[PDB]
Parts: sequence; structure tokens; C-alpha cells
Amino acid sequence: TFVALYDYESRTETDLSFKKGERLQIVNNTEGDWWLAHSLTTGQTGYIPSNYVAPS
Amino acid sequence: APPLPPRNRPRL
Repeated sequence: TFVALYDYESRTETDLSFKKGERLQIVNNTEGDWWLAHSLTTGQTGYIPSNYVAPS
Repeated sequence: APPLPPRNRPRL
């Protein structure tokens, strides 16, 4: 259960854009600074910038 | 907020 501190604007279809306060279910966070998050609001996959999210 | 970082690794 992570939270995107800032709004992220996905630049490709392989990532999901979130907003400040949007909850994102982290998935894979062992590759680099970007992890695969799953939006629970609609239910879609989309990488995410770890520098914009934080562990709550 | 910081500048968008490099996606994990550079393509290959």
C-alpha cells in the first residue's frame, strides 16, 4: 500500500499516471527506481516513479 | 517533487 506524494504523468502506455494522495498497490520494486504499481480505483497496471511515491 | 528518474535501467 504505497501513496504517490506527487502526481505522476505517465509518458507511455506501460505506466499509470497518479495524483497526490492516490493509493497505488506496489508490485515489483527490485528493478531500479521505477516499480510496477496497480491502481485499485479502476484496476489497471502501470509502472510508477518511486521518487514520487513513499511507503506508508 | 524531484525530476522524473530513469526507468530502472536504460532499455538494455
